[PDB]
Parts: sequence; structure tokens; C-alpha cells
Amino acid sequence: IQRTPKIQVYSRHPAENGKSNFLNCYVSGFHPSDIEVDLLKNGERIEKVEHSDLSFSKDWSFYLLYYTEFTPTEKDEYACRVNHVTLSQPKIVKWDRDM
Amino acid sequence: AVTQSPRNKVAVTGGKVTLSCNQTNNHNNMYWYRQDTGHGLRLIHYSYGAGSTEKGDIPDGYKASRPSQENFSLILELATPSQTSVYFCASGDTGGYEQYFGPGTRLTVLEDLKNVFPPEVAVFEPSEAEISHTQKATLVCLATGFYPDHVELSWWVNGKEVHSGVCTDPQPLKEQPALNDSRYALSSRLRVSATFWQDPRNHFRCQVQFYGLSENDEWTQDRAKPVTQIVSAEAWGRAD
Amino acid sequence: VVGAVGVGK
Amino acid sequence: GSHSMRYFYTSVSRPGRGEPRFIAVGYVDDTQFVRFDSDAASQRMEPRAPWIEQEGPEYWDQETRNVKAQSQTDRVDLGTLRGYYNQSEDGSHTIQIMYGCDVGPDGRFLRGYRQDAYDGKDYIALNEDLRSWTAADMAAQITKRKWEAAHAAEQQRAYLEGRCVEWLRRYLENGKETLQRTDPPKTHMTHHPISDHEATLRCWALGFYPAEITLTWQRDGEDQTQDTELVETRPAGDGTFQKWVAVVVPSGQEQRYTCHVQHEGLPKPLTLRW
Amino acid sequence: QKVQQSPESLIVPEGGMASLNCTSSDRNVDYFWWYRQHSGKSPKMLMSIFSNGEKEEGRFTVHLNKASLHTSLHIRDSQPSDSALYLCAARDSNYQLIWGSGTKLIIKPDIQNPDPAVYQLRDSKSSDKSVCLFTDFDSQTNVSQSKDSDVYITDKCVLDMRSMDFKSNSAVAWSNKSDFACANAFNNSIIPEDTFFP
Repeated sequence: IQRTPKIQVYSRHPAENGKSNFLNCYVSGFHPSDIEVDLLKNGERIEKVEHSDLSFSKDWSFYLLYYTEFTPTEKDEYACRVNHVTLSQPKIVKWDRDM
Repeated sequence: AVTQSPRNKVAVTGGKVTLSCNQTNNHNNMYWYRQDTGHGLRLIHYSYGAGSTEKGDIPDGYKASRPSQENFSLILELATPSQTSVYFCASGDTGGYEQYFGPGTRLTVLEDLKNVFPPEVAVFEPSEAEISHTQKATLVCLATGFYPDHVELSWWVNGKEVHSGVCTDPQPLKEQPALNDSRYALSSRLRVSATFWQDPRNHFRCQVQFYGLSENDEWTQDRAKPVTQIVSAEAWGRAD
Repeated sequence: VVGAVGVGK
Repeated sequence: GSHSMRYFYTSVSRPGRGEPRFIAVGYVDDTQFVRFDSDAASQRMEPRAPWIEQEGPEYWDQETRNVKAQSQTDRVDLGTLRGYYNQSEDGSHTIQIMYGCDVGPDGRFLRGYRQDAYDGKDYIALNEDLRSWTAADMAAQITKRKWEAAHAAEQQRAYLEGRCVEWLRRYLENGKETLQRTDPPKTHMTHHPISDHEATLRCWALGFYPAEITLTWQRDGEDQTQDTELVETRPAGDGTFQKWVAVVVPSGQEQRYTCHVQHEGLPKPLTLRW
Repeated sequence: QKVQQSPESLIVPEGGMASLNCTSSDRNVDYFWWYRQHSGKSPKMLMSIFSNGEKEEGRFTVHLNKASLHTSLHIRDSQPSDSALYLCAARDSNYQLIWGSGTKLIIKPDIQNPDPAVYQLRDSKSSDKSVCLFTDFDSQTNVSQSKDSDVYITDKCVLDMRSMDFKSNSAVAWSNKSDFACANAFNNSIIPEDTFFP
């Protein structure tokens, strides 16, 4: 059994421009564990991105959280790039504030 | 089960001694204990898996290696008299119900080999008074003047080892308990029916396996080299 | 504390 | 309230690329407190909670040593299970192990569990009686046979009923400041017109703990579960969790819909109205 | 030591109950074991316990009190086969076994028909050497160590003739000097008055 990851992109705190916050890409419900996830700032990869410790749910599906410190602005666009064996092509989830 | 090799070894101070343990129970963990009077079993080294070894309670002077999942060897780079003990090998699992123990290795480490002597064995025929009174014949076998202690005495009747009607002394007794490196003596008994002893066709032989010097050990003295050998004494049945 | 019994599958 | 301690194991084989990768994490309820990565530089059990720092160096030496034995144990299990399924010697496969114990408010033992998985499917699980095993396929009978003959059920019970709960209670007492308190959600509502005819109404739950939370919409008291977008509870990264719930509304009927927040940190359930 | 075991040694007759005890000085112990080791053989497990209460398996009963960290091993209807070193094992927080000093269990068999006697045995090849044999004596007769430095007396041994179902004790003495007789031998021990002399 191979399960397609579920991707949610959000922030630790509500977004206010010019104030420091954390950008979160939460990938859950996926199997196997081999997954590559990158955080995109204006379409470019963010270099220093930390990630959580690998764990899994009751149904054995994995879940991870990749995060990095960032300062949101009105102009800049953020997104999460997730590549997995169950994905024919890499999936982009744009960061929608209030979502 | 679990096997060990060598079972008996005599070592020189400063020599190299390696003990090999094999287990076919395909357990994850293998252990090396040493049993000493007053201390019980003390763990020396253990291996959680192939390619990794861990120090135990008393790892000093000892080395271990785990090349495969079945074999786990204990290496004694420089043997010392303090390492004279009985070594046991165990196989088991991390939270295992049981630890499976190997037959054990009796290791004797000596500073000088000039005290090693092979035993002298003689067989003593049963007394007629015992046969007249109880209709049973008892044979006594003495193995004397052997050092170190570990020897194995067996009774052979007509080419077949006998396990019934035989008991051997649990401990060898010192010929001179005063002196260090004293030479030891051991005795054994064999009781059979009186009619069996009276048949001259029955051949009785007492065999003592002495574990001593190997072929590779050096020797430059006049007397016979006390190599690991067999000393036997025989007695034939008599109607009298 | 770790307590997984590794009997072996 | 009730509490639990759980340990999660992941062993993924890397045929040809090196040694199987082993990852172990330990949780107290919803708080991680230990970590181990076989590819990490430290090669030791690392702390992940402030209240576990006070354990002595003997603690970290033994847990590092013990967790390595599990990776060694899992290493042969990857090879053993491949033979059961007649799988390619180059293929990559994973073994997952989950075990732990639960306690009540009084601190008494409630339930213990031990479950194993292979390639994301159930393989073998210890039953709730802690005395029999449940096999998921024919290949699991082989493991079940080998474990029944080895008294594995008794050995695992000796931990779940013994050292598991004993250290669970110790962890709770050491982390009273962080483990035994509740953080109520920071609830608010937002408005998003899809067009000039309809609008989206989202109910938010921010910075709450633990994970358990219930968010429900009501149209004049009638639940709108069929017309509702629900997202999985997600971590904020600071030990608290987040969850938002949406519903599509008419332009002038926002007041007809109410969102209800149920959480054990709230003395009374909240009602959110626009 | 980390695990204390008592009694050090024990002597119990056939059919009597043998009770052993074991205590661990480590509080962080959850599992206990009892291993039986016959002389010059590998130790095998008898049984295990990790919960408070009793555990009977045949003639063997095992008790555990985790509050006091004490285990007891009880043997009913003792057999001569039970004469062996008994080892106590306790599980560490590192899931390693801690071993006690061990308890020596000695069981004295019931000699049904004691007919003690002493005999002279000559060497098969030549009559130059002779020995004394003290056999068919009861378990009550304790063999004392040889006194005369020119003669050595072996320790007591228990024979077992399985074909005829006969158990007999035996002791051996030998001296290299000619002035040696079985009548003047064994005087260092407590010889019963009903022994036979050729």
C-alpha cells in the first residue's frame, strides 16, 4: 500500500506583514517514508529549512512538519513543493493566508 | 543449541587465547560470561547484532568480535593467571524469556609450564571378600600426579563406554595441599555383578583424558612433553 | 523508557 | 485525566545504499520527549522535551544502547520478512513498531498495546489481553508461531504492566508544568465572499492543546456536516495545534450559521456567531 | 553484590522441602529467574517470575514480592537429581542479567539397607600397591579427611546402579608405604561399629 501525501501550508501565528513568523508545511498521511519537501519563496527554494522527527498515525501513515522562520510581506508569495513516489509530478501548494 | 570451542585449554602467561562460540538459535544477542566461586556469572562482553560488540561488567583484559549473526568470539591478547576461570557463552533476545547457555570452556593459565604433568593410571581388581559378602565386584581406578586439574575419566568395558554403576569423585584432591602448583589425584568406581567379573572374556579399561600442552607449545626439557594425551590402565576378568 | 521485546520475526 | 506513553519505530531497508535507516520517537500524550535517528551525527538518544533534560547521563547511555538493539533486531527482520513474501533483494521495505501503555487519572494501569506493521499494512498486533497475538496474513503466522514458542506475550506484558507505567508516572510528575495543563483554543471567525452571491465562513481554533477538538457548524440548530470543509488538526510547531472549519453561506444569511468549539480546556463549549 | 542470594549451602534429606531465597539490592528490577546448574555443566533455567504471587510447575514453586524485591524457590519431594548449584538472575534497567553468588543444594539419599565394610584391592599388573574401599555405608556416616600424610582418603561418592536399582556410597584410600592395612585405615573418620573386616 502506497498513500498519497496530504499537504497543508500555513503559519504558526496569524500573518501580519513586517513581523516575524514561522512558515509551516505539514505533510501527513503518506507512505512510504521516502519524501522530498522544499519551501518556496517566490518560486525559489529556501536553504535553511528544519523538519520534524519522523512519526506515523494509527493507520501507519507517516506525517512530517517542515518549517522555517520568515517575515511575510504583501508582495512575496510562498509555497510548498512536495515530491513523492505516489505523485506523477511534483505538487505545489501555494501558501494562502487565512487558509 | 549453543556450542563452544575449545572446551579445555591450558595457556601460558603472555600468550594469545581465542574462544569461539556458535549458536544456531538465530538469536540477536550473544554473551560471554565467566563463572568464579563467590562471584557467580559475571558478564564480560555482549553483542546486540552482527558487527557490533559492547563492553560488559568486567571487559578489562578481554576482546570480543561478532563477524556474523551466529559466531561470537572472545579474544585474550595477553593471558594472565587471573584469567583462569570457566567461561560460558549465552544466546538470547533483548527482552528474551530465556538465555541459552553453551557447554562452557575450562581455561587454565599458568606462568610456567614446568609444573604440568600427565597422570599415572592404575586399575585395582575387586576384593574376594566383597564378592563373597555382597555378590558384587567393585573396580577402583586411580589417576595420580596430574596438573592442571581438568581431566576426564571414563570407563570402557569391552570397547563400550559404560554410564551405569560408575561414579567419579566430584573434586580432585591435592597430593600435597601445602605447596602451590600441587599435583592432583582423582579416583573412580565401577560396580558390576559378581558373575560378570568372573568371566575372563570381559575386558575392563579405565581411560583418563588429560588436557595439557598443544603441538605448538615449546618444550626443551628431558622428560616427556606433557601434551594433551590419553593414559589408560586395563584389567581382565578372572574366575579365581 | 524503551521496552520493545525483540524476539525476532 | 487519562494519559499515555507511546514509542514509534520506523526501519526502512536501503539495499546497496548502506545500512537500514532506523528512526525512533517517544511521546507522552501529545508531547515528544526522545529522539533517535540512525543517520544522525550524535548516534545517541536525544532529548526533545525540557522536563526530560534532568535525567542523568546513565539514562541517556542506556536508552541509546537499548534503542540500538532494536535497530539491530529490525535489521534481520527486514531480511526475514523479505523471504516470507518472496520479494526482490534490491527493493526497499519498511517495518513500523508501535507500543506503549495508558494510565488513568489515579495513575493506575489502564491498557497496554504492542503492534507491528510491514510496508504500511498490519503484520502482527498484541491483543488487549496481553496474552495472545493477532496475525494479519499467512506470513504473520510464522512470526506468531516463533513468538508463541518464545513466550513473547509474557515478556512484552512484563514491560507494559511494569516498567512502562512506572516511567510514565515519573514523566508526568517531572513535567507537571507542561504535560498536565490544558491550553484552550484562541477562537475567531473570518469572512470570505466567493462572489457577490455566496460567501465562505471559517471558524478558527489556534494554539490549543491537546489535539482532541471538535468543531461543528449549525444552521438554526441543524448540523451542516455535509456542506462543511474540515481540515486535519495540524501542529503549529510550538507544541500547540491548529484547526479551521469552513461553510458556504448565502449573502444575507451569515447570522443563521454558528460554529461550536468543543475542547477539554474549555470549561463550557464555545459558540461562534458572525 | 547487586543481587544477594541465600542460603550459601543447604543439606536436605530425600522427600524434604528445599527453600531458597534471593534479594536484589537494585530497586530498578522487574524480572527474576532461577537457573539450575549441575556440577560441570551449563546452567539451564528452572522458571521465571515477574508478578507478585506464586507460580507452581510440578514440584517447584516460585514466589515474588516486588515490594521487597525478594524471590523464593521451593522444591517439594526432593530427589538426588536436584543436587545442583541454583543461580538467581535479576533484570537490569539495561535489560541485562545480574547474577547472584549461587546456592549449593546437597541432598542426602536414603540408604535403605546399610551394610558397611572395608576391603583390600590389589593392582592388576602387580601386587605392589593396594587400596582400601569403604562402601555400602549410610549417609549419616561422614567421611573425615585422611590424617596420615602418607595416605590419601577420597571424598564420599554416591553410586547408582540403574539396572538393579541400587545406590551405594563409596570412599577410597591409598598409601605408597607397605605398613598400610585397612584395619589401621579409616581411623580418622567415625566408623560405625557394624562394619565388616576380612
